[PDB]
Amino acid sequence: FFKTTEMIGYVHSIDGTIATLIPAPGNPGVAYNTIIQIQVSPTTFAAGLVFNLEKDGRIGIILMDNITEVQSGQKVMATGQLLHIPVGAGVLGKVVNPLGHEVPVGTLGKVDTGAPNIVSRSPVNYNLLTGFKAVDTMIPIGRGQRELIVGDRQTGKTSIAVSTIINQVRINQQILSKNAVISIYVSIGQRCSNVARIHRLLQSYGALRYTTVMAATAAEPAGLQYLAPYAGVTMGEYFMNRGRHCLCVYDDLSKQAVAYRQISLLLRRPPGREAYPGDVFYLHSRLLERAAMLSPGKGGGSVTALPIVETLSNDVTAYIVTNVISITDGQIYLDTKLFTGGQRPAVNIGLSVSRVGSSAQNAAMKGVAGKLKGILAEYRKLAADVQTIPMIRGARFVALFNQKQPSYFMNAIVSLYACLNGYLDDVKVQYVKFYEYLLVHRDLGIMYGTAKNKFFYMYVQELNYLIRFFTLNSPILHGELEEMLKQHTHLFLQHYQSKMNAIKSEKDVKALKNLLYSCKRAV
Amino acid sequence: VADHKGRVGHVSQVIGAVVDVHFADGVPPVLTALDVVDKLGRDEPLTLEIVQHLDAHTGRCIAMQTTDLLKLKAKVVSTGGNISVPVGRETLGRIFNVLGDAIDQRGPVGEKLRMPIHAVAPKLADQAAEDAVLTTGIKVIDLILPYCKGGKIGLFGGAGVGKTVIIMELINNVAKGHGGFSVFAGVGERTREGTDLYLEMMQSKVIDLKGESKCVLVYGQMNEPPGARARVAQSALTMAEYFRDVEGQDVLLFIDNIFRFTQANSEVSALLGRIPAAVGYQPTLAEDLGQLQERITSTTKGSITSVQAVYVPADDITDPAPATTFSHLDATTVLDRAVAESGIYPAVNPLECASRIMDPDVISVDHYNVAQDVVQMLTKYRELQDIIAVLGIDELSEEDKLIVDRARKLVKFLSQPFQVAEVFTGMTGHYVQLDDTIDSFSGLLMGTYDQVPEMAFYMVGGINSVLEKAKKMAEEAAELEKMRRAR
Amino acid sequence: PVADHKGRVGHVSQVIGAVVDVHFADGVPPVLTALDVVDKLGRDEPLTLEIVQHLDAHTGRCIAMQTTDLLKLKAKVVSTGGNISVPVGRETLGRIFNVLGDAIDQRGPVGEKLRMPIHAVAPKLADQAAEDAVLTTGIKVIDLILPYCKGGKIGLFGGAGVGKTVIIMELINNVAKGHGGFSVFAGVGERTREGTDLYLEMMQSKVIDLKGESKCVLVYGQMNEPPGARARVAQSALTMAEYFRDVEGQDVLLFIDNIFRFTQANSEVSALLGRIPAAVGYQPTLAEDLGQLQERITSTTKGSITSVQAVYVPADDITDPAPATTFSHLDATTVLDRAVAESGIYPAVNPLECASRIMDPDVIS
Amino acid sequence: QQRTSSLYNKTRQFGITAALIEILSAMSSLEGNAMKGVRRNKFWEG
Amino acid sequence: ARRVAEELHKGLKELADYTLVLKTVVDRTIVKGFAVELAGQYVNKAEGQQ
Amino acid sequence: AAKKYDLFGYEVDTNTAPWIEKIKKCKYYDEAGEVLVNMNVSNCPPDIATYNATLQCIYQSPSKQSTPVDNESKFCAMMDLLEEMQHRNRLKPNEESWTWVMKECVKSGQFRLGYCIQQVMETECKGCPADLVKANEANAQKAKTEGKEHPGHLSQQAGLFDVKVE
Ligand SMILES: Nc1ncnc2c1ncn2[C@@H]1O[C@H](COP(=O)(O)OP(=O)(O)OP(=O)(O)O)[C@@H](O)[C@H]1O
Ligand SMILES: Nc1ncnc2c1ncn2[C@@H]1O[C@H](COP(=O)(O)OP(=O)(O)OP(=O)(O)O)[C@@H](O)[C@H]1O
Ligand SMILES: Nc1ncnc2c1ncn2[C@@H]1O[C@H](COP(=O)(O)OP(=O)(O)O)[C@@H](O)[C@H]1O
Ligand SMILES: [Mg+2]
Ligand SMILES: [Mg+2]
Ligand SMILES: [Mg+2]
Repeated sequence: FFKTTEMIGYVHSIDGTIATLIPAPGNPGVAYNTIIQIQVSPTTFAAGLVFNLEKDGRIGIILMDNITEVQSGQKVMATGQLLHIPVGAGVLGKVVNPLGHEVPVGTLGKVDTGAPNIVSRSPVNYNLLTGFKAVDTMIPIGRGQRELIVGDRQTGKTSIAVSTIINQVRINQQILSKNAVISIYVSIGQRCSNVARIHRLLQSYGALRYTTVMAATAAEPAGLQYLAPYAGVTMGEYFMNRGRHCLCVYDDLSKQAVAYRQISLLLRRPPGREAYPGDVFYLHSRLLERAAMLSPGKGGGSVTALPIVETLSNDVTAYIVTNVISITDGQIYLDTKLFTGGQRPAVNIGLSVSRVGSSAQNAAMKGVAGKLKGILAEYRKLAADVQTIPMIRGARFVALFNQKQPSYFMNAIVSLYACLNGYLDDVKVQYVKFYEYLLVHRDLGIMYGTAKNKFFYMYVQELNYLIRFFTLNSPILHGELEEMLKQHTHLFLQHYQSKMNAIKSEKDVKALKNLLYSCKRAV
Repeated sequence: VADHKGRVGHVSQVIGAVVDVHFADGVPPVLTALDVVDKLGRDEPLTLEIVQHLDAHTGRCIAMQTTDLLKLKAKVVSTGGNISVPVGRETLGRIFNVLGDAIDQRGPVGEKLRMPIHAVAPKLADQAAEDAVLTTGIKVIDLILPYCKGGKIGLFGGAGVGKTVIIMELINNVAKGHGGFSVFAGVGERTREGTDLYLEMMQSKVIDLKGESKCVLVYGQMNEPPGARARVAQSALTMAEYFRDVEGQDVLLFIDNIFRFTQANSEVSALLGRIPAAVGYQPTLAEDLGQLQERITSTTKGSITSVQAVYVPADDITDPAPATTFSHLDATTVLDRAVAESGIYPAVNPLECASRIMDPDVISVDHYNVAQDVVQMLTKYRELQDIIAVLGIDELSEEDKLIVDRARKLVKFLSQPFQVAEVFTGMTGHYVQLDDTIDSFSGLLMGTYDQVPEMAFYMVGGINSVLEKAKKMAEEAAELEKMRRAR
Repeated sequence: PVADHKGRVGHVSQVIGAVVDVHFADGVPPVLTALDVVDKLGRDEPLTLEIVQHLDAHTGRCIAMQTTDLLKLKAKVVSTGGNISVPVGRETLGRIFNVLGDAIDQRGPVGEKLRMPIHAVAPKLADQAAEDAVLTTGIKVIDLILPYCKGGKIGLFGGAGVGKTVIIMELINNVAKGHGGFSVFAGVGERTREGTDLYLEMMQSKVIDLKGESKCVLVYGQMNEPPGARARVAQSALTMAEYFRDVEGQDVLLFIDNIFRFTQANSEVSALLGRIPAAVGYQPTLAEDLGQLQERITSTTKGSITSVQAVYVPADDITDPAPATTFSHLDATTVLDRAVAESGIYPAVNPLECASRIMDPDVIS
Repeated sequence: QQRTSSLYNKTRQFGITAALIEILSAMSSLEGNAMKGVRRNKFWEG
Repeated sequence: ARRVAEELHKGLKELADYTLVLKTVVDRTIVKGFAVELAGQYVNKAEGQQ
Repeated sequence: AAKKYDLFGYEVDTNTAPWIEKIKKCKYYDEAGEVLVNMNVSNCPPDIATYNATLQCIYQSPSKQSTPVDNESKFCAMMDLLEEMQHRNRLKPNEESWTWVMKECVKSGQFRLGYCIQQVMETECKGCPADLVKANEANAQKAKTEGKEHPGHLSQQAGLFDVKVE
């Protein structure tokens, strides 16, 4: 009736965030990749992970907490079990460490599980709306998919992922909790301030109710930064194995590799390319293979991965960047030149790809995306090599793609539809955003008393699901949509563009410039 | 020390995926398989493969599963031989792993024989000369770099250029109607891709669960440890060898990706006490790959048509792994990212591809002459492109512009929509016959279609489809002119 | 309280460069502990060591803050009972200090109320601030493209002789002199003459009133100093700023020049410690060292610290691990290019490669 | 042509140096990890 | 400590025939109480500085 | 009666009667989704009957959860459920499913969605329950009398410089 632990040896050496243990003669011994407790005091313990088992009997330990309290000669107890962390709906809206300890703000899941089997998966057929027109059309993302986000520093890698998490808030509030998308945001080696700013940002939009944060700041030891992705996905596998869908964001894997390199070199592992350990590909490979779309027989749950990766001078020939690209089912490449050129998000469509394809798009978006894709392809070639419809409509498509906040599906699809069917041909490129703003947040037909539609109005947000069911090219919805956009175009051109083209005063010119720039950041 | 079956040893060292085992009676022979009999509270069995002998009693080994919950001095028992995999027609329609255990959850498999995954390659006297064209239904491959039955084919490419898609198209065009059997080896690739392949094969009735199947699947993927990814290729190759020798059948062998076999061995090389070579690969890169490749060959007993996909890291074809694989192939298909970015699929660079059967003795004289003329025209067009870039198209002579106009049509006419990429392209695929391709290109070279619009050759099949698309282009253009006329 | 290891006696066992191993019969003290060499050794100055690793239960590896000349084996060493502590409070204002906290201005004794250790834990999540505002520097490029944030972190990446030091002096003149709060100048691996020039400039401007109240503290470990000192002067200077921020709730300016030498110093010792080098040749713990240091340089709910750090880019290679890792730890990044300077444009800021976090309409107009 | 040639000749020199450094680092790591065992020789008869 | 050691000895079946011996060790990490270790089974009934 | 098989050929449980009873005993319609989740986990794919029961619970339930949820809408949940059934399960909604949607639109006063559903039933199904069509028209004409035909801010006259772009 005693709480007898399993002492296995003493602490021999300490080198920063790692340690070595010498086993006491005639003791049970410790198992590989298990957790151990270093008795820094008769009541206080520091967590460590077994990494090496040498011929001499010495044991390599990766420290996780209370490092400053660790001294040579202290006792070590072996739990004899792998790493398990709390998982469940009770963790949502909280900030936690890779070990599961909650971080104050101003069921147990195993961290080393195997990925689903080949016959335990199903084809990706359910879309995951990021909220950005560029991605949702040209770079579809489906639940159970791994979509890399690769770019240079200060290009929107973090903002886009956060926006994707936020865009699910409105959807989750309406539909049943069955189809709601939970979020696990994992910060690795980032500043503590940035985590707090992200936490406040999510709280403002109410995303904490469906989101949890796992933080391993820079000040924390490399061990936590090394385990954060595995702990984060584990929290997301709880929902996957129970018929629910999750979205795991890793910000970012580049700093995880550094931590793993730091641990390996200190523990006397042979270096490899760029001093990284030989098994650096296998690290990310087993991390991202755990994100899948389970088959109907196992529940239908899924985990969607959005690992983030940083390059130097737009060099995608680096080591870890190449490995991650060869693992994920697609990549979103954020280009520095486009970012400084005013294109935001700076998604380079040419270098971006989604291997799932149209299967991860709703029936409503398939038709718009397919035709849009051909127009842009021609537009890229025409300018590279005469006001053709392809070149007129392509420029306005690019102008529409600029955004600052995620867009509701109904608003985005109906704007793309309009630009696709030539409704914006008479509209100048500079005024496209202003045209979109009036279409979404206003109704010219009602303003001028020329609206004869019965149900199809942009202020009826419930129409999003009807559109997502029947398609915009269906008899139920096609006619009213065309009339709505036909009245909107005529009213907009007559009452707004005519005055806008007639402005010459410096005061009026400056006022118009502010308006159009604001419209970019509004819709 | 002849029969080591049941010999006992103890685990002495564990570092990552490499484990050292001590035997009091002497270490078993290299490549021997060992089972961890000790009860360590693991959810999966642990098996090791001996790769080195440190001394007369100690042996270094690579594990096939994760080494979690493994303690020192843990008991280990030899299996009496190398890793064995089931063989025979009873494996058809089934999915296996590196160890030869079914993972399709479709019940026990009736195995009458098992064979070791490690075998000696055929000797020189066991080589058969088979020079016969293989019709894949693809204009580019059939024309510039025709494939040979019983030969070796490589698909060198970066990431996202279309290596996997081409393999799917080849399966759909060559395997459905194949007389013999097929073996697909997934090595260090995405698990979902294997799942999609399994569904497609079942739909195409290649794998008939109720009836008779004609293909086997062997999957060791990214999630698996490096030990499994370094032996799954051997396992599948062993199955194909049995079909070649014992059954005397003509078999297809698809491998995706063969590079992962090299990558996995490099990962473990550091822990085996081997100094890294250039770039960072293991010093045994050339020899290890050679032993495997030589086993993939057609002998006097049977024939193996091998299609292997090679990953060129960072689009660097000077890398040791892609380069080392070029000398072990009969037909190389080099894919280029620049071609793909221009909307041309498959993104094949004909100026870098090669084929062994591109000789008049093997193929028809017309086929050889047409292919050479195409290559020469493409080469010249690239040189003229520099002048078009600097001087401009105006300054080119009459002859040069005719080359330019004809060559551009060739570039777009090489593109072809595949039947498996309908979702990506949104259009039905085409299967072009060998004769149709030769005639279509022959007419194009001599200017029989100089008046046809350039875009009529883009993403189409034979010449007939070109004419139909041109007619459709003319009709829509006329409608646009009529609309403008009314305005 | 009193440490249980104070007065503990050890003997030198191994000497290699600035790295010394000490064997204690009763047990090696805790890591980061400070030790003093008692044997005279004919040295001209005292010898102090800081423990950084534990080789065994009795042996510990340490870095010397002064030169290890005339150091023999079996030399006697005594533990000080705690980490390296430095003075804090208003008594330090108007004074010049070194890594050990000893005044080097040849003036009267500091007479500090207390001392605090250089090594300390960083502010936690709940103790982080959420205030964004523009610090007007008077420079056109900075105020327009990459505006600085009050209480934020600013970095000036540049090569050799590009203008990093000049911009810092301009910022000091345009901000520090007209600053209500306090200022701390941390010289790390920089020219000793520059410190002298700064000290004269601060006296002439009467930011240091030798007879009155001063607003600036100087902490200097320069190029001539051994690697051990250059790897800890930043910690000591940061510790003084932390005290002003928290214990007094006072706004602080922290001018660090140059932060790259800190990483370089840790690299030199790491090579001697027997660690496998990472890419280029830097220590494997490059990122962790910066993370621990930078995370302490932040604005909490009690006070604010506006930090300006000069970063030296070796061989003008901005991809070097040292400067590359520092980008993620800075709110504002100011990249200087040699070619721009050669064109007669000063400052040589390359606006395309620069960035700021407050470039948000929600913050700026 | 004179500016891109220098960067090409400067790159090859750096590439050779770095690759060689990597290999030697691995060589030193595998040498450091190695430990010599007790010498089983007739020490008394010396 | 002797009573705890005997109780631990009884629990261990392997050490049924082994003779119990007690060896005292001084640990500066504990200010009050004691701890007992036997064949890897560790029982802590001690407290340190608060 | 006839064994069903899944995508990979494995058999699926078809006895989905107990689950329907569980659905018909829920208080808040969000609990219904949990039952559907449990069915999928147990390899018991829902049939057309199960979805209709879920729609019935949504229409007859007071609210989504015990505590209010911002921007909750019964219509949105049911339409999403139908989207899942038709697209991700390959099951055609019957007349009963659409009638439940029309009842919810009438009950909630959303008279514009009723018009769209009315056409859907007149297009896919055979007409609409004339009781519900008349009820929707009554709601629409009530808005015309009270003036709540469209949100008022839309009717406010604006200009090029008279629009506040947030
Ligand atoms: N769509 C956008 N439109 C306008 N500004 C944007 C957009 N996305 C991001 N930004 C801004 O660009 C800057 C960089 O964004 P972000 O923090 O996402 O970069 P990042 O990829 O995380 O870079 P790093 O983390 O290395 O600093 C921020 O000021 C952010 O507000
Ligand atoms: N703003 C400036 N206006 C004019 N000249 C400048 C300016 N900034 C720098 N210079 C010139 O560049 C020289 C070097 O500047 P500075 O002392 O700032 O170098 P640095 O960036 O500190 O480099 P390092 O400290 O490594 O020598 C100055 O002596 C001066 O000649
Ligand atoms: N025939 C094709 N037509 C159109 N796109 C293609 C084609 N083949 C490949 N692609 C592109 O490449 C993607 C698939 O890449 P994949 O075949 O997996 O290449 P790899 O395995 O070499 O990375 C598709 O999603 C599409 O973007
Ligand atoms: Mg970021
Ligand atoms: Mg592939
Ligand atoms: Mg300077």
